[PDB]
Amino acid sequence: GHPVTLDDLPLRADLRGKAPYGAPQLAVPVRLNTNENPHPPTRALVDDVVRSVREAAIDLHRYPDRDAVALRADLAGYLTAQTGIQLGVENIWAANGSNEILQQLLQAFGGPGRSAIGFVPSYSMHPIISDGTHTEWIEASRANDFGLDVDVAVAAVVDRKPDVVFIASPNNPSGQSVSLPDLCKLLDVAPGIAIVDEAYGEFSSQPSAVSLVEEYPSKLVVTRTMSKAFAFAGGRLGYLIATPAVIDAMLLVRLPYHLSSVTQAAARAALRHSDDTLSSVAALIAERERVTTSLNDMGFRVIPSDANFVLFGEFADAPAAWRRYLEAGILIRDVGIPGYLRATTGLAEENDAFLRASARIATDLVPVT
Amino acid sequence: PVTLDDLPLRADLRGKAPYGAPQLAVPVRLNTNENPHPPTRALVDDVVRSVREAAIDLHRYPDRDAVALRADLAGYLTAQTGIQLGVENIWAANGSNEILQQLLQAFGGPGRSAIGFVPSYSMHPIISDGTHTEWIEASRANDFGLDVDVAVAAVVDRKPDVVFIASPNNPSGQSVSLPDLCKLLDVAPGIAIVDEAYGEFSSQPSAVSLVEEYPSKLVVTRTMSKAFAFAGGRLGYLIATPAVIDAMLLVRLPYHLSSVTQAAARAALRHSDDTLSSVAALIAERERVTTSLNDMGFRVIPSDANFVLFGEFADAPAAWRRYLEAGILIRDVGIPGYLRATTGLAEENDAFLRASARIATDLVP
Ligand SMILES: *Cc1c(COP(=O)(O)O)cnc(C)c1O
Ligand SMILES: *Cc1c(COP(=O)(O)O)cnc(C)c1O
Repeated sequence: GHPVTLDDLPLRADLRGKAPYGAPQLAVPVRLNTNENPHPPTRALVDDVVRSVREAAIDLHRYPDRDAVALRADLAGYLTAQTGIQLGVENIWAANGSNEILQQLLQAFGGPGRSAIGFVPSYSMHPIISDGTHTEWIEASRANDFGLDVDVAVAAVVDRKPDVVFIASPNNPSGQSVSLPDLCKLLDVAPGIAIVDEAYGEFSSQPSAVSLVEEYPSKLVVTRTMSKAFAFAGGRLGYLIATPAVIDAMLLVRLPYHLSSVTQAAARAALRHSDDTLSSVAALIAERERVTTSLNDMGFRVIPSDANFVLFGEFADAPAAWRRYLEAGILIRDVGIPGYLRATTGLAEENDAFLRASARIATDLVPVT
Repeated sequence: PVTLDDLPLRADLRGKAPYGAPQLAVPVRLNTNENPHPPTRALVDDVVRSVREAAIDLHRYPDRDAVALRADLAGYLTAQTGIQLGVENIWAANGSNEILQQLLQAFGGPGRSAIGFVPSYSMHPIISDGTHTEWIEASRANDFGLDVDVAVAAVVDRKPDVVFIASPNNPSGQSVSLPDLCKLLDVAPGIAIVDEAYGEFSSQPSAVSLVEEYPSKLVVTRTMSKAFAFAGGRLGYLIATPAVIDAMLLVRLPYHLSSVTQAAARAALRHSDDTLSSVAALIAERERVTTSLNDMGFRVIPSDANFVLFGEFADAPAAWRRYLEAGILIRDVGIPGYLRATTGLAEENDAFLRASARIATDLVP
């Protein structure tokens, strides 16, 4: 007769009529819509991953190291070297992407009866994971320049007393880092925890927010990923930096053995080539400034970025423009900001192609006053 | 320094301890139900080669929907059970743990409840708790098997949104009969999750054959951690009507399954026949252990898996410590008078048995 549908299943009412996350598939020539490193791993990196996976592969019949100690120590070491801030294993917690880190953090510190705040436009997954963990999502507005409006942000935290304060720095999708003084103002008033999502920290010209953990150990958690600068999006590894008591809190919410032996071994291999991979950052940053200068030169408004992408406009109709970029063979991202789109910084050839299409597409800019 | 108490942790996480036995140094480990046979060079080479291929593009995000893996999973289980399954019917995640978490997210959670029939699997209450699904218990029979009248009555009475059934059961090893299963499915108002982690060991048909009959209710879970000897890769999956997969897409964290995890697991599946050729030998060992334990005075619950619940100790935790002192690590599952011994290599079973001969003197007369 009729196959059973989702309507026929006893799904939660609060999940009814919702669509799954994710843009539909597209294998088109130029993809600059997810903030991936465009430089594939080097042969030497691939060999080290492979050798580390081969080593662990002989004991696949056994459960992996539950607490992933060696990985966490290697993350501590990388980040110590990277920021001059002294960190060890006990300050680090890892999981399958930042997504899972955020989920774990909201289970421990948000969840039912609790709330989280974001300053918008910011990162799409923050409200989605809040929703997923049944944490109330609250919004306050960034400034007209897309940067933080710190008085508005502070007033909202004071008024609403959210359990979790989200701050993305460099922000996605505008690319702007939050100044440390703005950060400290929020930290001062946040009553629960603050999560500073430093997914783009490696690309940024200002100190890591890990420098502040010592100053705010009962509130501050910093998150990083291996998905962007580290060119390890395929391996799904994110981590957090905090006071050791936060690690104990993660042990209460994490699914035991969440990190596989394969994943732990591969990530360790990626970290042993950190210097090799992060050498790119220089070139990507250069390319991002070349793109920015060229778009500016052509009459586009471009938000200055501290990350590996660019938010730019102002289109009279941003989705129409996004469709035109598509017709030219360029996949960039519509992040739901009226009049703006977000273009990931790619290989030179890909950026050249983005710019060539933008030259033609500049005719759909809002006319000037 | 700040402690966990000084953090603004949820009130309902206070007083809780992290899940997991500390990973101790002992010569014979028979406390987690892993397959004791390491992978062959043929399997390892395939995994490595497949991961190398995946490693070339680690800069890119993986297949979101893990399509080829799910289809291979459907191929395996089709050939295994004779029940025609497609990619349509399969969802995979990082272990049954994440499978269970996702199911509870979609079908359990705040305001809703789950029931278990005890003693059974420790992670069912833990993942219910973790998803804020209320946890309800009804007792199994004295023989550790299901008491179907009590189970059915508790489901009718409490109208749980999720009914957990472990089959074969952990820790008793007992499969739930198809008729008992059908009685609970009939009364279940929401969904029933049949956790079929030990299905490869079981002498009875998989519950997947019932999905056709209860498509709006029945979800079956399976794992690669046990018979499949792939615990280290963390890969679990469910089998259900295609609409349940659509539900999983609403709760899953996008890109939850790494490109590396997908390639490794697909490689392991290409060697399923060879890996699973140990099943018969493991069962033979389990039966030998059972007989030997019986001959020494122990009571052993008949098992349909790769372990044995046995007793009756005057002091089961104390007994667990004797085994430990004797070099043998089994599992205390918190059942007074009983302990759980995984079936391992012949040598390991002999050592367990050898220790069991002296520890027999601690048995209730
Ligand atoms: C891309 C991005 C991430 C990365 O998520 P993973 O799960 O680590 O891939 C995290 N946070 C922000 C703000 C991002 O833009
Ligand atoms: C061992 C076991 C599992 C396996 O869990 P994974 O997360 O897949 O390793 C699942 N269910 C039961 C009842 C078990 O005993």
